[PDB]
Amino acid sequence: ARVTVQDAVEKIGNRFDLVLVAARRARQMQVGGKDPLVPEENDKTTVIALREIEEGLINNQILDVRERQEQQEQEAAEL
Amino acid sequence: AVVWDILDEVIREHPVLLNRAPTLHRLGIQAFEPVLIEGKAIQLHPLVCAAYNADFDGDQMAVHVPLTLEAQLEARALMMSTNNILSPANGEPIIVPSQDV
Amino acid sequence: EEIDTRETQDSETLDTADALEQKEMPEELPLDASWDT
Amino acid sequence: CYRILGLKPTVIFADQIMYTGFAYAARSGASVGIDDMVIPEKKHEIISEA
Amino acid sequence: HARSTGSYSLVTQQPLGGKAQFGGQRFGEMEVWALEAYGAAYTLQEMLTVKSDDVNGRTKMYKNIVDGNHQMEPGMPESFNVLLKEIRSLGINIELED
Amino acid sequence: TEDDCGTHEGIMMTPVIEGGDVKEPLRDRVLGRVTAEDVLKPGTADILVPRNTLLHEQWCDLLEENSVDAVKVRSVVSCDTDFGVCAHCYGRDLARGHIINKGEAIGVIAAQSIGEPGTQLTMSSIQVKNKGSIKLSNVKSVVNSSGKLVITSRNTELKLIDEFGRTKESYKVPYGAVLAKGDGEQV
Amino acid sequence: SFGKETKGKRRLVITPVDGSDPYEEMIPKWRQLNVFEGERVERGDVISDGPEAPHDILRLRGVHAVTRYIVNEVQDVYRLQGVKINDKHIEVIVRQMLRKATIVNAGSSDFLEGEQVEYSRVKIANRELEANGKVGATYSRDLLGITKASLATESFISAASFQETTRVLTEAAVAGKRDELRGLKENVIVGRLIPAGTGYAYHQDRMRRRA
Ligand SMILES: [Mg+2]
Ligand SMILES: [Zn+2]
Repeated sequence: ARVTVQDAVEKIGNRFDLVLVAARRARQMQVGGKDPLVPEENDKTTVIALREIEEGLINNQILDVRERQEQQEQEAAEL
Repeated sequence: AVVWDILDEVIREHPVLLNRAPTLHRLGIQAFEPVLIEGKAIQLHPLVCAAYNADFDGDQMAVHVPLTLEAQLEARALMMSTNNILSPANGEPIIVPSQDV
Repeated sequence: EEIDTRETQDSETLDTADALEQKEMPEELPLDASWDT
Repeated sequence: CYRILGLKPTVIFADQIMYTGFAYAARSGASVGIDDMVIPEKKHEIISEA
Repeated sequence: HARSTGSYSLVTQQPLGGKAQFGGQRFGEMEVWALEAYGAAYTLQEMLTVKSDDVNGRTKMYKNIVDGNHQMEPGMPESFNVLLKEIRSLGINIELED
Repeated sequence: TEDDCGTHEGIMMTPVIEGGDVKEPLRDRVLGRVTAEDVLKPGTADILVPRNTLLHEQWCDLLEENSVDAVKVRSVVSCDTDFGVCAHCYGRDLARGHIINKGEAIGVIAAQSIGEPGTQLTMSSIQVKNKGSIKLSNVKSVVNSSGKLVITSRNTELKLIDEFGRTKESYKVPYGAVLAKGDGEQV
Repeated sequence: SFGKETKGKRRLVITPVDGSDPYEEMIPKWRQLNVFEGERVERGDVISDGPEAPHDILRLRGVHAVTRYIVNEVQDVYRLQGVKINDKHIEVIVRQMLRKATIVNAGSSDFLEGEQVEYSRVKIANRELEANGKVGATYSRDLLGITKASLATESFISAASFQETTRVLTEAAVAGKRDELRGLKENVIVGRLIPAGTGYAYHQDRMRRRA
């Protein structure tokens, strides 16, 4: 995360997909106003996203499922 | 005196790109984490000079700042010096010690 | 004023081997760099 | 080290190697003098024979 | 010498060169090749548009950075439009399709 | 732009040996490549290395133990992918150590790897050294009155092969040469 | 066999057992040959000693032989200076050199008699025709230098970037070409994401909305 991203690369399996997923999560945390799943210790959103990815708590499928659930809750509340 | 604290806060985890001309291979541009120093010269790690083909007798380097989150994550995950340990041409290590070490 | 111009102009067709064959130095560096790098 | 253990141990090992090498190179006091370029005593004989 | 923003050329709308003009550093073809070999597409795109001659992109990027939103909206470089006008001035019809 | 084209073609890799000196061992020529055929043990018909195996250091050590001499591997020249190549015909990413990922600009990498070191380039008898069997390749010979068999072929190759089966010295015996020792003997 | 002698050049005639006997070559009489009438030869014999051109190697032996020759020669040049370069890179350069192919007979394909075209198109057409029980065209590979091989690109923006701009622009205007912006340099010029690395996936999505 800070010095080496090898664990995140192993978790995802491709450096380019890792960059894309981490950028999506970091933008969710930064502008989207979400909350981190790991204890943020004076870290930027990019490093927090990388640490979440290397911990198994964030990947593309998880982001898709969370997005669909949030959309369903939003449309149920808009009723 | 508070803008210096702000500046030390904004560069905490924000890579910069160092480049030396001519760029013959892709190891001529690399990414580093900045440490603020007093003076006017850029300090370079002794183990990366061979990748830059650089020596300390008058050479100059250029520094670039990535702006968006994607660029910062590319700098950290692709162009960081701690990822570019092996040589893309032959696979041998390229951060090997030399001279005084 | 107008003056005659008939000097040959170098192009890309000059093969790589011919570049090393020639003893002379190129008018403009093909490489995107100055005369110090 | 890289082939057996991985990436991060290699980075730590390289940093430690650099620090130790610099420290002990400074401690050695290795210098250069004019008497270090010792010339063989047979040079003039060989040149005379040639 | 360092720069954040400054004055641009009138025709090409790109940063000037030299310390005396408070100019920027040139990012040539070989640096582009290095970025291509790394695979850093977003770094190269941001280097090509919002840092040199995407006139609206520069302003939007500056505003977003001040607002704390690190995201860009790239557009068309101005030098390509200049090239299109110059090729049209030769009597050749070149146009962007669809 | 692809994972695997499924082709079965490939080039044959042997150590680069000129004269009696070995310049490139087999380990340095197949490391990180993908085999196109099953590598059989020289003694028997038993499979040593299966199909489509990325030869890392462990497999190179295994090949060294069993004394294999020629291996067939996949190359990008004989790749069935159109408008690009596949990951298996390329092999290992030399800068990372694993297999190459899809979407990599390998042409620029190759051009830089060939061009960067270009700043450094400048602008009558057979004597064996190791005991072992002697193998003659493409030899046409006739017996001379002197009792020494002479050669009537240009394409004769002399190979020094030990009991294990590795060729260590390969010389070229010209036309009309006089051989002090006959084929099938031990020197 | 030795045919007509001293008739301008030493004519050497190779007679196949059941092939085209009248095939012959006008070998210069100054050249020192190493062949006789009583020697049966196979394609690849060194009739006269000397360095060999890679075109003959490609035509007679095949692609693998010329690839091996080029790789070995380049590595021989590089090893004298103690430089280590993997053989992958030379192989991709060679693959870029072997891009064209010449038709020897049109067959069922709509190709001409002897036009030089792209190899990928020919192989695609042949693999399509063979699946329908028809007959595909046969061809012969061509070998081009890098300077000649890089001048046969299908994009006038990219070509005008690094070739003579006037010639490329005139030819494109007369032909009326259309550029699809498919390569790296084309997307660099218009400030788009290159179809490689972190941008590669993006382009695929675009290609899903295009077709
Ligand atoms: Mg210097
Ligand atoms: Zn393939």
